[PDB]
Amino acid sequence: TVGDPTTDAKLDFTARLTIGTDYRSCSGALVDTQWVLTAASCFADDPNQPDTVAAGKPAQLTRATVGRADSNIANGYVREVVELVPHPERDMVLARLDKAIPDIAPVRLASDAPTAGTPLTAVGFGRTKDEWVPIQRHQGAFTVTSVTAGAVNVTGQGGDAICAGDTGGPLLQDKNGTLHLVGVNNRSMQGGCYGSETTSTDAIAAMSDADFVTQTVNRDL
Amino acid sequence: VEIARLINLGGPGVREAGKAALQGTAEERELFLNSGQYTAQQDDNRVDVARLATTGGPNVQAAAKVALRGTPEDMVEFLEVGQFTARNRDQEHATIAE
Amino acid sequence: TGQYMAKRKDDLADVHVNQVERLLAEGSLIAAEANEDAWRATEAAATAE
Amino acid sequence: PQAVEDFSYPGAAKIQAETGAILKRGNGHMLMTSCDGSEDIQVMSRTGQKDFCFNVMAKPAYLTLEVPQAYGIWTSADPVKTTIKDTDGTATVINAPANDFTGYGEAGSTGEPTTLIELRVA
Repeated sequence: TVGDPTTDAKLDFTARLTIGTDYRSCSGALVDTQWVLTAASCFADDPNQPDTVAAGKPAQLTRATVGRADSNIANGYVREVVELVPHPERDMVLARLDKAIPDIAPVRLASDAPTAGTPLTAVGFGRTKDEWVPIQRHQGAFTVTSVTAGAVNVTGQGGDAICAGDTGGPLLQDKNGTLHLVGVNNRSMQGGCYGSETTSTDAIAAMSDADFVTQTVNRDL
Repeated sequence: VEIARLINLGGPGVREAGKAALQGTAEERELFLNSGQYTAQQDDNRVDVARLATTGGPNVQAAAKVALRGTPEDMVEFLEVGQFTARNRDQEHATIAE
Repeated sequence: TGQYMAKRKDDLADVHVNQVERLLAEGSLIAAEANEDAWRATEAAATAE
Repeated sequence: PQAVEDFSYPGAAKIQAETGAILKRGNGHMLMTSCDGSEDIQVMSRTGQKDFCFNVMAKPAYLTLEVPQAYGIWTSADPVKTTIKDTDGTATVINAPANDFTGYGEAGSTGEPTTLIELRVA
């Protein structure tokens, strides 16, 4: 995700997670004060085969920081992940935190898919065109090329490809000030990234699933 | 023969480069003689300055430090002359202090 | 470029000189005190005698 | 490919071909750069392209890069802790003070042709 830095309280529902000490790292976003939605592949031994990502405790100690747009300051909340609830079909997992963050609102979920030509935005903590690891999170701009079986295909507009560390990051579509989650980034061509080169800016994201979240977050009402 | 001569007299850099040249082709030997031996000598010079910067006395240390961040020409002048002046200064300091 | 490299070597030389001059100054003061003390010791000896 | 951060130095494959140095894993806050008025931590060796510089983005930071036949390091505005290894497999740690120059084996006290194993920012 290559674009302007943003620290505004419009995208403060985002999160960054680290698995182990230096094993794996990726992005995510809040769906509740207790729940963070990310990709299942982040917890896989083989990132291209998120089939063995079973429900239960994380294999390695996993921590997440929420709302910390700028990594050089203490602003934001730090929580531990205690349980994972994988999606039964696609690369998506819900992470349960030990404690809630009642101060930061979650992002609303989309009722349906975006169609081709629709202007989508994305935010994450992944690599930039000139930095391996950023200080601040950045926001890019993407357009929908097509919609497929439970996923949405997007491309960067004027460059700005999804790169690395963006896995689990939200795809957003706003209307009249209201932001809805339309999908979660999984894979990308990673063009225009620090340390690598390719022409294509294409990427694929899992389609947002309101029922999956509802029956997990409220599973114990 | 000329390459062999350089190996016996030169430092680690010159020796390694010359050694490789002898066991190579005629063209490689010519390249070493034409430019490679000069490159190798510069590397030997740079290391010697770096060593003085850490093992010598106060004045030798400082003088080597200045030469080390300069040009190859500065490092050579230091090794040939400048380090001797610097020693003399370290000796003067010790003598006066005593 | 060259005048700057030359300047650095002069600056370094001056630092050395300044430190040696500092010690000599201290040496001069020490000797001066030793001479004053010797004089006082002599006067004390003269008084004792 | 999956957009997952594995902490493997980006472009390391190209650097091996270009500078001769190789890089492995780090916490992502150290980048390899050019040495032209932007110097921060500078490494000198007698192999590859002679030298190269790294830029510190944040502290603490580290990167387990490998540089054969290393002999000198420059520090700037920060202490640098450096791990080097001898030819017999034995490793040692050298404390380099800020804004100064220190050496390794070859240009150090032992004269050994040591290798740079780990570069760590305080």
